[PDB]
Amino acid sequence: DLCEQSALQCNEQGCHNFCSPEDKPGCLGMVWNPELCP
Repeated sequence: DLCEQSALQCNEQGCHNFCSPEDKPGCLGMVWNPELCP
């Protein structure tokens, strides 16, 4: 959903805005990894 989408499409904003505080690190912390989204 919007949360997953923020991981998949590399959206820091969404990773804070759409994802919950639990998924937040899971999403953003993952997205911020240049191995996935440089």
